Amino acid sequence: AVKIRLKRMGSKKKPFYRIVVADSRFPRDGRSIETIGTYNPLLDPVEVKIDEEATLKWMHNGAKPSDTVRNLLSREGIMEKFHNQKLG
Amino acid sequence: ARYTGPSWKVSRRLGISLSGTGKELERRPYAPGQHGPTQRKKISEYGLQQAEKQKLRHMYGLTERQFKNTFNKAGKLQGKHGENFMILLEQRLDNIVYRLGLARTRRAARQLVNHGHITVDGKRVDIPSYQVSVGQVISVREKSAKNSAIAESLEVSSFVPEYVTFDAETLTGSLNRLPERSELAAEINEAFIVEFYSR
Amino acid sequence: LSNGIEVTAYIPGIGHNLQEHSVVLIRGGRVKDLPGVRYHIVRGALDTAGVENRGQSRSKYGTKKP
RNA sequence: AAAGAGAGUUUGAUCCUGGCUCAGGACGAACGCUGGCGGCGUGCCUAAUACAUGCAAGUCGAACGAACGGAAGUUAGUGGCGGACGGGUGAGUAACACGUGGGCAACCUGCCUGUAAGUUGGGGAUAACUCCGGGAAACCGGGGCUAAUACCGAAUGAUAGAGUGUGGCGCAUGCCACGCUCUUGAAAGAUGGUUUCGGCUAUCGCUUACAGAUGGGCCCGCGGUGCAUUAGCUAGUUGGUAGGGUAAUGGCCUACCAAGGCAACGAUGCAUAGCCGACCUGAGAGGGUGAUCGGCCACACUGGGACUGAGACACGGCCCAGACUCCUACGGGAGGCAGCAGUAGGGAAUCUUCCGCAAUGGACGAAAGUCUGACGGAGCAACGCCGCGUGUAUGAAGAAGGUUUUCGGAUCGUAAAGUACUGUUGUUAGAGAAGAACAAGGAUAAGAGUAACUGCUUGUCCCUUGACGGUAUCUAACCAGAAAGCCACGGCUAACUACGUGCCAGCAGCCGCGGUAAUACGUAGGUGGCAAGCGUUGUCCGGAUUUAUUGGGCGUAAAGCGCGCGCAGGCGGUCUUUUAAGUCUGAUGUGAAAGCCCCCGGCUUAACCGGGGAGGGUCAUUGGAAACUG
Ligand SMILES: [Mg+2]
Ligand SMILES: [Mg+2]
Ligand SMILES: [Mg+2]
Ligand SMILES: [Mg+2]
Ligand SMILES: [Mg+2]
Ligand SMILES: [Mg+2]
Ligand SMILES: [Mg+2]
Ligand SMILES: [Mg+2]
Ligand SMILES: [Mg+2]
Ligand SMILES: [Mg+2]
Ligand SMILES: [Mg+2]
Ligand SMILES: [Mg+2]
Ligand SMILES: [Mg+2]
Ligand SMILES: [Mg+2]
Ligand SMILES: [Mg+2]
Ligand SMILES: [Mg+2]
Ligand SMILES: [Mg+2]
Ligand SMILES: [Mg+2]
Ligand SMILES: [Mg+2]
Ligand SMILES: [Mg+2]
Ligand SMILES: [Mg+2]
Ligand SMILES: [Mg+2]
Ligand SMILES: [Mg+2]
Ligand SMILES: [Mg+2]
Ligand SMILES: [Mg+2]
Ligand SMILES: [Mg+2]
Ligand SMILES: [Mg+2]
Ligand SMILES: [Mg+2]
Ligand SMILES: [Mg+2]
Ligand SMILES: [Mg+2]
Ligand SMILES: [Mg+2]
Ligand SMILES: [Mg+2]
Ligand SMILES: [Mg+2]
Ligand SMILES: [Mg+2]
Ligand SMILES: [Mg+2]
Ligand SMILES: [Mg+2]
Ligand SMILES: [Mg+2]
Ligand SMILES: [Mg+2]
Ligand SMILES: [Mg+2]
Ligand SMILES: [Mg+2]
Ligand SMILES: [Mg+2]
Ligand SMILES: [Mg+2]
Ligand SMILES: [Mg+2]
Ligand SMILES: [Mg+2]
Ligand SMILES: [Mg+2]
Ligand SMILES: [Mg+2]
Ligand SMILES: [Mg+2]
Ligand SMILES: [Mg+2]
Ligand SMILES: [Mg+2]
Ligand SMILES: [Mg+2]
Ligand SMILES: [Mg+2]
Ligand SMILES: [Mg+2]
Ligand SMILES: [Mg+2]
Ligand SMILES: [Mg+2]
Ligand SMILES: [Mg+2]
Ligand SMILES: [Mg+2]
Ligand SMILES: [Mg+2]
Ligand SMILES: [Mg+2]
Ligand SMILES: [Mg+2]
Ligand SMILES: [Mg+2]
Ligand SMILES: [Mg+2]
Ligand SMILES: [Mg+2]
Ligand SMILES: [Mg+2]
Ligand SMILES: [Mg+2]
Ligand SMILES: [Mg+2]
Ligand SMILES: [Mg+2]
Ligand SMILES: [Mg+2]
Ligand SMILES: [Mg+2]
Ligand SMILES: [Mg+2]
Ligand SMILES: [Mg+2]
Ligand SMILES: [Mg+2]
Ligand SMILES: [Mg+2]
Ligand SMILES: [Mg+2]
Ligand SMILES: [Mg+2]
Ligand SMILES: [Mg+2]
Ligand SMILES: [Mg+2]
Ligand SMILES: [Mg+2]
Ligand SMILES: [Mg+2]
Ligand SMILES: [Mg+2]
Ligand SMILES: [Mg+2]
Ligand SMILES: [Mg+2]
Ligand SMILES: [Mg+2]
Ligand SMILES: [Mg+2]
Ligand SMILES: [Mg+2]
Ligand SMILES: [Mg+2]
Ligand SMILES: [Mg+2]
Ligand SMILES: [Mg+2]
Ligand SMILES: [Mg+2]
Ligand SMILES: [Mg+2]
Ligand SMILES: [Mg+2]
Repeated sequence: AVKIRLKRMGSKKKPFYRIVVADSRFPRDGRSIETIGTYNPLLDPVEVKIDEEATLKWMHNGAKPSDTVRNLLSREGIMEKFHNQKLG
Repeated sequence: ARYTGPSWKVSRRLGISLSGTGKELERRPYAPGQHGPTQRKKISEYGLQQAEKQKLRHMYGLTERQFKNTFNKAGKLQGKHGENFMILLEQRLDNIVYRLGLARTRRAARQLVNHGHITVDGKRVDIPSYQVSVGQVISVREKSAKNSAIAESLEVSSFVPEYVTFDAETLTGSLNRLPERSELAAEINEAFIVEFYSR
Repeated sequence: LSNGIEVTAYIPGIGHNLQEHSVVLIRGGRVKDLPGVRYHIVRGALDTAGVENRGQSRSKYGTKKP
């Protein structure tokens, strides 16, 4: 089951996450299908950059955001679009 | 102060009077050691190239390994490799404080920067090798402020270079623009420095 | 040697303490004067001890700071 | 744009040829002397040797029969999913294993997403439990009783099979769409709202079918190693006919038939080796390597086999055989660190039997939640890279004391000592971060679906969680006080004087120094290179144009076969027309991420870490040009 999740990279006690699409089976920092965006939690206003087009393409093919990703996509505001394109 | 030895013989051995004049001349102007006064000898090509390196290294007072690193990234720019080397070294926080007149010698300036006595853009900086850009303001941030050593060195400051601006009421130094090779040292052969590292 | 090869080494320095049935460390280096000697015995690494009353170039010959 | 350094050594002296040696850079390094700190990384290269002791794979009571509780509320076994992922190693392997590019009209795919049909009716058991029996123990038999989303029939339902009709087609074998006849193939309930109880209904499920996504299977072109003092190799081998088997084509297997197939463009054999992105060096072309990080492969004490499953011939699963260790009451039993730590052994050589699921990602669950030696952190080691501390300024024709002196002086040395100043580091005491998003739970609002709810999807508020750790980081004060070694000084190669020894002790990379005035041995004074280091050894590239495509040669220095006839191969006079294999050029797809390089930004700077870009192919499809080779 392919799902979108964070990927930890950076230095010791300085994490930086890169939103990727990959299977659950593959390692956390291993194979991935493609990359969507990044996520910096250290910045006090957390800044995130997303494709907003590859995500919606993937979520109509059987992709599920994880716990932290869903908060990111909701705050950015594309799960509304996933709502509207589903029923419309 | 990475090199804590006597800063008097190095001028005599090199033959150039570091920090203005007086270290070499007036006193014994010949080389230190037992065989200083007599027993002169010729210099080979290796000696002439090597002696040029020693002038820059001991003038700005920094270690060999940094000298090699800052030389490599100096040559990554566009222009003449030798001239870009002194321009890049001139950017160091030690030299700017020395140029402003807050310290008498580079050793005094390096300690002044080291013991958190200065600030750039209102943030304390303790790295002597910090590379100052153009337009940044450098101050003291009170604390020491009216310090006898800093105030004494302000009076004995001779002149101030045209690429640095400083007024002795707020002590707000700044780099007017990137300096020029002609107005730096003028007693070193940068062509010999670059040839030394290409062998 | 530990791998079962019989070689000829050389003891540097002034005076030693080597005897038959003694364990020593050898390292590379050929001596020109000797016909068949091709290795040097390092001093101060094992049963072989440092040279006595060495004031300078002490890292070689394995003599500690006096 | 980029763009290349030489020196010593054959001779009485010279010019060439020619080898040897040196100056540079890099290690997962080791050893010797020495040793303050912080940040970021790295740490069994040998025995794929043998392994004490702990922990690394479980979960679900919302699928089915118990103990505390006056019968409210929480905890074994059957059953489902997961154990095929995550983690380790480099033995084997010279081949579709890998890299790159294609084909599958010759294939499969649990969980995930969408859509369409339904989820109707029965039956017989068996664990657990309860007795009996056997054995030291592992554990094995017999009798009786019970349930389920466990198991087995039944009704209904195939684009599954057979026989056809039509069309539209493609690459030969053949494909796509629709229609007709006949025959087979399915299922499960659980938790709640409403009503009434009939019944309906929300959520999670269950069966069949089709799509997408994901992960795999098979085939093919090209590419990357030594030996010819290794010339033949092969017999299911090569092709065909019929059948078997597989998810799928195929000698994959079998019966018959024929004798073929490969090789000097290097078969076969021996030796060595996981492959790549990449790493080191180099002006470049190349040469050497494949540790750490990422992708693929093979292996799991040594051989062989299969079961269960969507997926295995399965690291912490099973059966047999072998070697080894252990327990036996002698009948028999139990094991596998190349998982995280750790032990012995080998070695010149490599770390803690630590703290947590707080963050990320996994398995189970509807959810809290449980599991996670993955992963976050901490510990040891100057192993490497980066940063800066061992004090600053002024101060004598110049303190004493070393060391030398043609004895007047010179040098250590502005360094002492003196005066003035600072606290990076230290010691003490006070303040104290980010990493946190959550999930769940509570109110709402809007939607799809409803006879109506419950419930589902999205939005906003309330509440909640830190191993690191009182860590990083500030400000308050006192202290120049606790913090400098290593190698060389004849030339190459920067840096020279005394004393001791007397071809002895000894030095050495090469030339070569030492035989009672040694700038070369040993010690001092002084100097020169670096600095928390510095030297030696081992390995690789360079210099080496010393395998010369870039970039050498064969009269006398090494080097033209003793000469001819000639198969294969290499090369080929002049012009015209055509073609488009070589050649040049445009477009599309791809050459992952990380790394080198370019441009910006964050850590007080750097190392380091982010964002964007570039480069990298004798690559595939397709369109052009016609001078040159064909
Ligand atoms: Mg925050
Ligand atoms: Mg010596
Ligand atoms: Mg001679
Ligand atoms: Mg030569
Ligand atoms: Mg070089
Ligand atoms: Mg070197
Ligand atoms: Mg120490
Ligand atoms: Mg030690
Ligand atoms: Mg190993
Ligand atoms: Mg083995
Ligand atoms: Mg055990
Ligand atoms: Mg545990
Ligand atoms: Mg129950
Ligand atoms: Mg359930
Ligand atoms: Mg239970
Ligand atoms: Mg694996
Ligand atoms: Mg192998
Ligand atoms: Mg490997
Ligand atoms: Mg491929
Ligand atoms: Mg029954
Ligand atoms: Mg029974
Ligand atoms: Mg029974
Ligand atoms: Mg039917
Ligand atoms: Mg039926
Ligand atoms: Mg299903
Ligand atoms: Mg795989
Ligand atoms: Mg096949
Ligand atoms: Mg091949
Ligand atoms: Mg057939
Ligand atoms: Mg065959
Ligand atoms: Mg072969
Ligand atoms: Mg070259
Ligand atoms: Mg290359
Ligand atoms: Mg290893
Ligand atoms: Mg073993
Ligand atoms: Mg099966
Ligand atoms: Mg097996
Ligand atoms: Mg297993
Ligand atoms: Mg396997
Ligand atoms: Mg495994
Ligand atoms: Mg195991
Ligand atoms: Mg056994
Ligand atoms: Mg281990
Ligand atoms: Mg050991
Ligand atoms: Mg040992
Ligand atoms: Mg966790
Ligand atoms: Mg989690
Ligand atoms: Mg679930
Ligand atoms: Mg456990
Ligand atoms: Mg633990
Ligand atoms: Mg870890
Ligand atoms: Mg360290
Ligand atoms: Mg060491
Ligand atoms: Mg004296
Ligand atoms: Mg005196
Ligand atoms: Mg402090
Ligand atoms: Mg405190
Ligand atoms: Mg405090
Ligand atoms: Mg969370
Ligand atoms: Mg919630
Ligand atoms: Mg609501
Ligand atoms: Mg509502
Ligand atoms: Mg909601
Ligand atoms: Mg405190
Ligand atoms: Mg402060
Ligand atoms: Mg003080
Ligand atoms: Mg010299
Ligand atoms: Mg003498
Ligand atoms: Mg010498
Ligand atoms: Mg000597
Ligand atoms: Mg000395
Ligand atoms: Mg010195
Ligand atoms: Mg350093
Ligand atoms: Mg070293
Ligand atoms: Mg070496
Ligand atoms: Mg070459
Ligand atoms: Mg030649
Ligand atoms: Mg010729
Ligand atoms: Mg001759
Ligand atoms: Mg000849
Ligand atoms: Mg002839
Ligand atoms: Mg011919
Ligand atoms: Mg022609
Ligand atoms: Mg021809
Ligand atoms: Mg790439
Ligand atoms: Mg910056
Ligand atoms: Mg980076
Ligand atoms: Mg990048
Ligand atoms: Mg033509
Ligand atoms: Mg044409």
